[PDB]
Amino acid sequence: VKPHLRHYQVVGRESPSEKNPEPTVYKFEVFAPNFVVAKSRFWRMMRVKNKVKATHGDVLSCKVVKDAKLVARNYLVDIAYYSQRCGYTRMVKEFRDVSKTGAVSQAYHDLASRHRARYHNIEVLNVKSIPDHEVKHLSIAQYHAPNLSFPLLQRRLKAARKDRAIFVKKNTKRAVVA
Amino acid sequence: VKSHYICAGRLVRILRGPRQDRVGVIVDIVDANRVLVENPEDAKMWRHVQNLKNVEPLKYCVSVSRNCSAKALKDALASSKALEKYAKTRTAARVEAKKACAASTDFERYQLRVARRSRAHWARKVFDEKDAKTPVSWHKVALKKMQKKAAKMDSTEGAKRRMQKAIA
Amino acid sequence: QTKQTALVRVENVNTREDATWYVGKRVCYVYHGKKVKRCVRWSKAPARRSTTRALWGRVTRPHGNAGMMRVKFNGASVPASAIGRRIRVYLYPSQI
Amino acid sequence: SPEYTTLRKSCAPGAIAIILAGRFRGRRAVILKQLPHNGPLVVSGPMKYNGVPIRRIDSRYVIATSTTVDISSVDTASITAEVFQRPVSDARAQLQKKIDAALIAAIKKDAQGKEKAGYLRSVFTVKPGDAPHRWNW
Amino acid sequence: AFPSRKDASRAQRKSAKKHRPEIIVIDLKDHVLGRAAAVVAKQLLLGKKITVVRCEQLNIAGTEIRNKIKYLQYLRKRKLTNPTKGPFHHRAPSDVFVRTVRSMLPRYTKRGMKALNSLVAYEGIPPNVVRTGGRVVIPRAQRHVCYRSERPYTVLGNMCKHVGWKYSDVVANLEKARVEKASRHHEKQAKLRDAWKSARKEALAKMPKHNVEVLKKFGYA
RNA sequence: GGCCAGAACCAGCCCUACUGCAUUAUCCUGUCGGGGGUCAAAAUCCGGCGGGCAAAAGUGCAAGAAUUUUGGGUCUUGG
RNA sequence: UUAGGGAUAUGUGGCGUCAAAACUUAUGGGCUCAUUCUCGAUACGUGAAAAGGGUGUUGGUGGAUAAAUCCACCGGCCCCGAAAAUGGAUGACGCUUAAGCCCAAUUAGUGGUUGCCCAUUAUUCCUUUGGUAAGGGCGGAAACAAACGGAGAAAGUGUAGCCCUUCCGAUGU
RNA sequence: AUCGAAUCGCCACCUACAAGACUGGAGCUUGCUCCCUCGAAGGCGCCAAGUAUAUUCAUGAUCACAAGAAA
Repeated sequence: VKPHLRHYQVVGRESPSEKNPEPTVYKFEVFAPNFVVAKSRFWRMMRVKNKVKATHGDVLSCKVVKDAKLVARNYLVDIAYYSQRCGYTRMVKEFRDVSKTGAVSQAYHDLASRHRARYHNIEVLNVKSIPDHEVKHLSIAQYHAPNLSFPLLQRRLKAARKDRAIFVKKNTKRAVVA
Repeated sequence: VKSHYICAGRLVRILRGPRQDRVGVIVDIVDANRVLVENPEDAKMWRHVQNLKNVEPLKYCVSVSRNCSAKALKDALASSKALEKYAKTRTAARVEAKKACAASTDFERYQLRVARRSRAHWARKVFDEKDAKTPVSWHKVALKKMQKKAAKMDSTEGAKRRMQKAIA
Repeated sequence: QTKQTALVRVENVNTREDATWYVGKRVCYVYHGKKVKRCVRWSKAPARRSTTRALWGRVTRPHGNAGMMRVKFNGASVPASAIGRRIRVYLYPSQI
Repeated sequence: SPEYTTLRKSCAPGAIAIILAGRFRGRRAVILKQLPHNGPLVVSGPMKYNGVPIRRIDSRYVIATSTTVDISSVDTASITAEVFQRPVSDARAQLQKKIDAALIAAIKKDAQGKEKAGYLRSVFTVKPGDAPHRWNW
Repeated sequence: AFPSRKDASRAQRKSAKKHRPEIIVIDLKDHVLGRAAAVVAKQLLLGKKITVVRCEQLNIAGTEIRNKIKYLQYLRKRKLTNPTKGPFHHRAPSDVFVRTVRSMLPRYTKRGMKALNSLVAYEGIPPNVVRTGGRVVIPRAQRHVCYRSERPYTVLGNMCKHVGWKYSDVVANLEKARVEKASRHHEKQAKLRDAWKSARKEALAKMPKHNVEVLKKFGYA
């Protein structure tokens, strides 16, 4: 349905002190289902990159950033992830999708499917919608061909939940057991 | 069964979700499974991502480029008259007529019940009005019992029937 | 199994929303005995005198997620000899 | 405390009803009054159509359909709680003839379905594959 | 006769009329084996009388040499000390199905054998059931739904041919035999069916005209 | 009648329906430069300059008296 | 974490049948075909597998030549490596548009906000019993025959408990 | 003949077949257009043998296995 990851902007700093008054107020983008998961992955990069810790820090605001109107776009998502086999591989991939979240949350599902990495080992380096001529991969390069058309073959048509009808009389729609 | 296609604009009806029987116009294509669809003539069928599992394409195609401004779509539905074409379609007859079966007040279901006897009572007379051609297992094997008047209309039953009816 | 509450699949009721319409209706189980015992209108309407019997209940709430609705047979439970046999869900008390 | 109704507003006088229990099952009939306390409704059909006499039927044993009639021409006040006290009686016999004959006309004054008469002559069966729980009434 | 002389004598002493219970008859051509058996197994526990029919044409997923081996691994298992008491191995596809059902039923309780005893399978479509009503189908057990057409599958009757089910030819000759007898009779009726199908549109004309507007509303016109 | 049934009302309890305050900008919508493609355009995309409310968002909080003439259940309580 | 019962709700674990729950949920994304110990599918449970391999398939990183192609390396699932003595075990059947693996959701870009099933658990109601138990009444208020509103009321550890209201606990070698 | 029974949809239009990368018919441009019966319906049954002017029903006394049994 809608993506499972909200897109947060988290802004925070170290609490001011006589050693460091006016800290430097870092900004950060996360894709996380909650704002506590966004607020947690913020203080992860703060102690990992900046040495500041959550008990010594302040959070200035956690608000989400809303997504642009829906159009088909080509997003460029560059992701890393941790394995212990390979020790931090880094990836850049494209995704057809209508929103940043809808692309990034789709990238978590592919890393989890193809590479079996689960959201905590993953960190998204960047995401942007890119113009059309920069799509390298012939698999996503095919969807912006104009006059693109395909039929729907090998479908599975589930009737309305009210109509399920376990035993349906043959070559007719009449339901003998519903 | 006709396959049709998924192109920039098929008209298409939704199969299942909260917008169920409502028609919409395909506009853009998002990867394989996802498609955007708008029908300007029906508000609440605005620009939204739909998923092709839920979407059954029908035979009418409006001509628009991908990602139309929706004023180009509104006029293109008008010029094409697709929605008025599909209005007299025999299925869209039922789909509009199905919505009216759920809303029946039981007096209405009496009114239908009445009709479907009339349509049935006259079709029982109209059909039975063919005696000049007889094909039902009661009327046809009677026709097979005919011509057996030989062994009947001969001297045997000639007296026998004049004995029988007299007793009646 | 906790034998207080039965489970009833009522025909042509396939979803949960369809079960909450039946909360409160009075179910019946129409088995028969061998010898003819006393009966509700006995001797008022002696033509009901017969071997058949019934156990009554009410529909307490939807069980499951599709058309499945629990039952309380009042003051007792149904026999386990009733499993897989015909239960009767009437249309009363009407909430309409 | 003297006369009031907790009866559901969707069951009025004049609403056509479907009797769900009793000697008359599925015969449709006309809801006529509610007795002074929270009472059993007094339904009436011009016995001529259905065969349903004037009887007491409480709210929960009957469905109130959406189709009403104009009963304002029929005098309800001549039905009290007393007429049912003892347990073909002339006192009851010709209390039909002053209602049925009074109600039949009130049917014939309709429009748009001027004849409910046919509709009142019928039975409500649940036939296989109905699901009455999805229906409007 | 199969009925005792008394329940023929009783039925004749009480007269009334011949009786048949309400029975379901499921065709089974190209129904997935293990999905169709589950659905059937749960309808047997609900008190339904089910006649399975055309078991030969049930399907299984995967290559035929593979599902042969699965059944041959099932022959390998017998009671070593006295096989006449060892697990039995049924060949005929109608028997393969009543087992796939049975092992999904509580067959060791009197309601597990009461459910199973209400199922009847067959090869082909036997005259006992050819004409009674219309055959039913299990749309969540169907092959054109359940299997990607790209995957290879098996036909239960062809697998069971190369184990000890030798009746395969006898059945194929009885299916070729009926499907003619039915389609000869079917096209014979095309004279009648078109009469009725004409008499509905011809009745809609002289039928009272306020009703036909209802049929046009609620849609049967 | 200390038995069996229904139906009304009362207290309590449980359940369900009914919604407001903030928030949006990495956004909205013009337009002009690119840029891109096509038979030709538009779009996806970057920048400038105007204007702004996507009027709704799967944003954060929610207190909205269910006989205050009408929501259900209590054979899970007692009258 | 267990006094005897009812309701609602849940935990761990689950919703193809066995077997209660998706009558096989979605209007969710990928990946996987496995021929005789029969691909895989409950942590603890080596209660089974390694080194090494694979132009099976699906991803990624680096470099290179220009209608697209080629070289090196690194993953995912699957396959080979993989041989035991009674017939036999994802628990059985079976599953392949999974009823398998990774990830994710709750009737689905349509409005946010609790899908469903099952505990001697939690919440609450009734009944019991024991307290480091808490509190109240106990100077008979007055009136009052049958015939044609009744009956108790004990200064008390323990009883058929003096009566009542309340609160917590209750398993055990 | 015990026997009083639980069951509650009938059919000589379903009760033939097949396909699902496809099944109304067709044209090149091969995904679009055009034609037809418009591609989402077994029939019937649900209280006047038929949709209209009718006609016994009670007292079986508000629920009770439907007190009913050849559609």
